[PDB]
Amino acid sequence: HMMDKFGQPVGAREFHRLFKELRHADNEAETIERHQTRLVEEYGVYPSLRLDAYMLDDDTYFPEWVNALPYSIRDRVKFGSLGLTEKDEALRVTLGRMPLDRRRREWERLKKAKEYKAAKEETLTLAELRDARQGKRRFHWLQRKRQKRASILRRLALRKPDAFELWPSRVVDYSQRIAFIAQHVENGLDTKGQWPLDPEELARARV
Amino acid sequence: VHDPVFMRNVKRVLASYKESMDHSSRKGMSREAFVDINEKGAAWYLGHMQLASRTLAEKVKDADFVLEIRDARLPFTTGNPNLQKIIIDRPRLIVFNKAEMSNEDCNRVIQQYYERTGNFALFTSAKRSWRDTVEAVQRFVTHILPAQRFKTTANVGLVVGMPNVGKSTLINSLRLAHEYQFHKLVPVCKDPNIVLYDSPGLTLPGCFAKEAGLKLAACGIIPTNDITLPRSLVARYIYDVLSAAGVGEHMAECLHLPRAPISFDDCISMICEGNLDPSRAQKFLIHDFQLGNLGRITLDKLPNKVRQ
Amino acid sequence: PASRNIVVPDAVHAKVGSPDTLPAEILQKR
Amino acid sequence: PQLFSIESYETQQRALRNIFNEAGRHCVRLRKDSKWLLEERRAFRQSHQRAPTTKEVSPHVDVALAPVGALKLSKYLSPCSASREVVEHSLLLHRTVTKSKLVQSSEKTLFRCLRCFHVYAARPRTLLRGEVAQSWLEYEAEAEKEERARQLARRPHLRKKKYSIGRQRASLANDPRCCPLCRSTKAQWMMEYVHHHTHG
Amino acid sequence: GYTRERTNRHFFVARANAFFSRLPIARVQRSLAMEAVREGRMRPWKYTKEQILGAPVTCNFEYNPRPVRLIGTVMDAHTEETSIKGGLKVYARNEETNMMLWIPPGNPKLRHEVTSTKGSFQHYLDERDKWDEAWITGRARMK
Amino acid sequence: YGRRYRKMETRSKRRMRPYASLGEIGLENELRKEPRINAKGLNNTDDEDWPRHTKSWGDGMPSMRYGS
Amino acid sequence: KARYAGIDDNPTITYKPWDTTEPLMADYGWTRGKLPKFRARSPFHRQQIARRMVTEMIRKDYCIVGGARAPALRILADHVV
Amino acid sequence: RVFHLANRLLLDADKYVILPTRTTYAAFFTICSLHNAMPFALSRFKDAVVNLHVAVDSTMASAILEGLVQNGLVEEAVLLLARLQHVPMDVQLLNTALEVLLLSKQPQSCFSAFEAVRHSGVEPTADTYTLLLLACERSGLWGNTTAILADMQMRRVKGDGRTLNLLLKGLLTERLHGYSRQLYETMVNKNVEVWPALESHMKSRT
Amino acid sequence: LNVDELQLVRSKASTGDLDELPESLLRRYAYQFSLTWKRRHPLSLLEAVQWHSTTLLPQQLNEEGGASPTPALRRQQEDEGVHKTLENYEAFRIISQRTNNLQVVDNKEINLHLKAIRREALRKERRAEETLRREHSLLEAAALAASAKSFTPP
RNA sequence: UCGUCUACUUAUUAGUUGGGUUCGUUGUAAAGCAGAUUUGUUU
RNA sequence: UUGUUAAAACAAAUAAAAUAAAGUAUGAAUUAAUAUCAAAAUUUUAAUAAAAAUUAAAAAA
Ligand SMILES: [Zn+2]
Repeated sequence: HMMDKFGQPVGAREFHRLFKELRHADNEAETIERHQTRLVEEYGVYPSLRLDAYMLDDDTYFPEWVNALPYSIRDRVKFGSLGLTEKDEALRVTLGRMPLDRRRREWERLKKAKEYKAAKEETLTLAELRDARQGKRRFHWLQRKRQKRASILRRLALRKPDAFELWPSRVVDYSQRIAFIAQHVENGLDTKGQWPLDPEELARARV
Repeated sequence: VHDPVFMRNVKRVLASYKESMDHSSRKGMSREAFVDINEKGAAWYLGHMQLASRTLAEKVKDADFVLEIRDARLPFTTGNPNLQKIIIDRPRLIVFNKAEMSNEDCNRVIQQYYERTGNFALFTSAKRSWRDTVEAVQRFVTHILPAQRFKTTANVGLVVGMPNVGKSTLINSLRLAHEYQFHKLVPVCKDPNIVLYDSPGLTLPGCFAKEAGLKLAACGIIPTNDITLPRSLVARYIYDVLSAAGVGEHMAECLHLPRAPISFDDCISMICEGNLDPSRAQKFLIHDFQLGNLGRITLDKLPNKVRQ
Repeated sequence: PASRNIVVPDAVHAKVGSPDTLPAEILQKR
Repeated sequence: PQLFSIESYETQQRALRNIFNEAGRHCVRLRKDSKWLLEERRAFRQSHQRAPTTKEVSPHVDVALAPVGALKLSKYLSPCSASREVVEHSLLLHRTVTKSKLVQSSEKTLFRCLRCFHVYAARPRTLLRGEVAQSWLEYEAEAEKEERARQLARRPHLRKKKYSIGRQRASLANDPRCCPLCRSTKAQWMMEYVHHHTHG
Repeated sequence: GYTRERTNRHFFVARANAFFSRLPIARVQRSLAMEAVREGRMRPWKYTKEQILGAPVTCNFEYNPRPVRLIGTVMDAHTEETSIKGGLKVYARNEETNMMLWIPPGNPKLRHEVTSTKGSFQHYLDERDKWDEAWITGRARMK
Repeated sequence: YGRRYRKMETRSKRRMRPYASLGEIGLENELRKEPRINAKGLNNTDDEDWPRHTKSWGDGMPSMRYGS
Repeated sequence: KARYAGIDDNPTITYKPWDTTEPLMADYGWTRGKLPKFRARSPFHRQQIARRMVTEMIRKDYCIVGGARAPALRILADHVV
Repeated sequence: RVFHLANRLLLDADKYVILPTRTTYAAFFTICSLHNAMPFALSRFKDAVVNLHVAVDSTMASAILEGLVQNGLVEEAVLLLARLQHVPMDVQLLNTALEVLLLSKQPQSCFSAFEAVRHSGVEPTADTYTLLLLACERSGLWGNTTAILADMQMRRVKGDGRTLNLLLKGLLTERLHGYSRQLYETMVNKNVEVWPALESHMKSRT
Repeated sequence: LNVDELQLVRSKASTGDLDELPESLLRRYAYQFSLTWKRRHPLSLLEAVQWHSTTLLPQQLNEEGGASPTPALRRQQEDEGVHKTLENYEAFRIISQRTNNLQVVDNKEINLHLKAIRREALRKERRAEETLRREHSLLEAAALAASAKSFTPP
């Protein structure tokens, strides 16, 4: 947040690193997907087993090369596919703190509970309906990722504006013209079907 | 870009306008009830409509015919009392708008009385455009009014109606139509030489009595605000009219009620029983009466002489 | 519910010569 | 028939007028401020050209409580009752009128805040000064600031004894314009609150 | 024209924090506490915070005609031993009325007695949750 | 607006929230070495927490701010 | 105004000598009740400087420091002893 | 149950790392329009545009505007269309904006927008022409009734039965005898039904 | 759902003694007047019905039966209530004057802020206005659909 | 110079039914009559 | 504090606490008619008059 608020425009090397990351994000997703599918097809370690290993904090469910994978993707290749919440991470910490037999027992109990929750999740509860109507997101990790992507985009386009422009400059926007006419309608300025119109007149009518 | 001090000044005045208009509370006095737009600009008229009798007569003497615009729900209370008091020598064409909600029997009675007196009643619905209305007005002119002496002159119709009934909307529609065809008055059809002359103040009623305001707010003519006129005063009058009609089973069938209500508190509680508070429930009742799911309703009474 | 008979008698309310029929101006002046 | 539903609305409103005029006899005497009282004696001599009368200036504020029936009226009235809005609006108006008479007093009175819900003794004039929004209470505040500047500009050292951290902290505790716990200017008359609770 | 805010006067600037040692100030505090005890305005107490925290207490505020009694749960004790400082945090609920008081010991018109030095942390947590829920509900209804 | 570039850069680069207790720094050392679920992830080398006094060259060389 | 270090975990049968401090976390300030805060970039930076300084002090038995770092280092060495 | 599942899909996408697409949002908006729960669709649109950084699509905007119109919030749809900006142009978005401006207070604004897009953009279709003719019917100008037919001819795009019927009605109102008779003859040749009032008027004129 | 004579007798007897009157009558009268009677306290019903008989002003019945006494008994009850309020306020005064700092909250919290009331009112008004706009747009669309076919060329 | 005037009248009877529709104090004979009567190099 | 939603969450914005942004060395630029420049009050002369006169006495960093 502080970097996005008070960020000095980056230099050449920082711009290059940001562009490289933004360009190879798709390659990184493809290679983590390939690692995961190779693992699950050659060793049979399915996402259920991977989640069980995540909760029990056990590395025996993974072969040797899993810990040898690049550090940038070593943590995601293991527990990126399966869904996880902040509550699940806190529960993982609680399990890691609790003894091993209690680890396994409470984890089996919670797994049965989560399967029953998934079976019961056909409908929506009142709290979930209220959250969906309000717009509040309890699991905002996707929001954090998209906000990081937008911040990288902004910090990269602040150096050279023509590099990462949103809409092409030379191309005119018929949708913007339609929105102009709709602003005429909103402000109530009489439109006699005569095109073009006067933007200064629309602004005067607006004020 | 103009002067930066002027930029700062317009920013400051726009911010002041914003902080003044942020308040959602509406003032008591109904500004619409007194404002009346014309060609010169927005005008505010004060006083009743009785002290302008000679000002109305001097203009109905000059105009060829008298085109009045009233609402079908309450015909007599919307218009001019002196027009009904003193007989007008000029032919009168009265357009009743929102005729889908009025009583069909009362509509035929009032049009029969207008035909007996000499006037022509034309009932217009929402689906009908103003083009058929103005065509029927032209046909009335070419059927009733005699031929003009000089060929270049035109026949003038004095328009009498409140701006809420649809007079201003009709005037604006005719004006824009004429302007688009070519590109204080308003010409409608140049072949029969018909023109219209409007009088804002003579039609603006201004002040009103309690029951008059009740009827106007029930019909939707006058606005409704919490400071000046609570919804209770109008909704209780609506329910009293419905009870004088006595159609309790009909009220129940309309409002989807379990049984026939007994009192106004019972009506309010039964509408509350979707769930909503009595205030918005009464607002929805008034909105129902406005949109017109309740049909065949006439709030304005008919005198003995008009019923004879 | 649209064509149902709803008639209002003239003797129930809105009597002639009432303080409700007369505007508040005349009553205050008197 | 007649206007049954209209007369019922007029009858209930007439009852609210009578039950609120009845509650006027239950009053709590509050002595006015020393400086404000002299301001009424001064404005009366210029207006009536006569010495002020002890019965007209009213040095004791006559504050009126809400009628005992009204609090239990809106209590047992269901929210679906149409007659609840007409009696609720009658109480909201009297709830503000009670504030208008309360600000004219300066004696110690129980005032609780609504933010951290702390009960403390405060003076109603200086506490409810920002909520009441009265120009004469605004003009006297601008008048007393000039009166203090006149004394401080005549003698600069006069500020040293009068305005000191020991004196400033003592005056804030004497006029608690905000809660000492939450530092919130929002407050409420405890007497009206306990009157509303034990009846509702 | 001109005035001076600071004073370098010797009598004002000199201090006695070095000579405060010859004054038995803690003994004066204990003597005041013992005088209060012997007068009966307070009664000596020796408990720890976790021991007293969560113990029911009854406090009678003497008032003509009827002294007001209040039974609450001790939420916090400020001192473990008797002193002129003291301090107790009680929480009492009437019929649809919660309140959190800070009782100071030594007030003659106020007699507070804890029914048992022992306390139940479970009941303490219950009272704390009730008070927090009431406070949150009040704030939410206010704002 | 007046925000100094260097000071704001330092503030946005490095943390300011101080530790509260030794138990808290222990809990932080426990919870720090945790894998990133969907984040970028940083290299957790086998000597990240181990004493760098023998690893880094400048941790033993004569210093003026520490005075030999 | 309040120090969360007073919230005691795993309490012993006997009360601690300090009973209110860490005692390593010093809560640097300027009033005489606290330690002299040597100029740093943040309180976290100050704690890191103090940590490295006391570590080197324990390592090499002596430390030459400038400014207000000396009283802080001395009091921290006292707490370590 | 369908509405619950529609919201559960989005909640599950929020819980997981993946994000729903513009087509998903458009289908969800149509679902909310069918269920008459527009606040949910609008909250989801906001959550998608302001903090999720999902650029609006032509079909997404057309779907949300059609939902607003179907639920009956024509003024809110006008406001949202005025706020719209930087979205590719398509015939679906075009006819949706035409419907919005038709049901709005000014029926001439959709005609103005059509004259604006007449120079360049996607080609209008028979549905767009029916919308333009319905707007002309509502307003009453009809000054370009033959201009619409000339534009259709020069665009070389066939019209539908309702399009040709509305054009017949417009020509009969504008008393263009030759063009009206030619259109009636070609309609009878194509064997496309007409309106009963228009057929009765034609038989009474003949 | 109540006889006129029965309602008159109940309103006349509630001022004197409502205990002898059956409680089913009071229950159905509360149902009629849309009152709220607590189900866990039988005295709440009688208190509600007597206060509602108080606030009800029969123009002829009360004025003919008891002009002075029917308000006199209610004024006596109001005097009792105001004395109870004075006692409770003096209790709060003494406890706040003796204790260091005191806090008070209510679980029911029968008190509404003026700005909050206004905001809730305007909020429900805006929702009702949105639904009214829905109805208006539906009506206008139906009118357009009817005019697209029924309107004949002149 | 900050005035006032939504009912009289012609009949009718015991509330019902049809016709018709301002006054005035003071100054001034110009010293009187449209409209405006605002300015902080202020951040 | 305000506003939105629902039977607590979000966004704005300032006023209290807290954090930083040297007393070290390095060192410009706007500006520059000027007496070791006329502290103040009164009165006045051709437009702020810091131009003149009368009272009065205004320390240094
Ligand atoms: Zn507080």
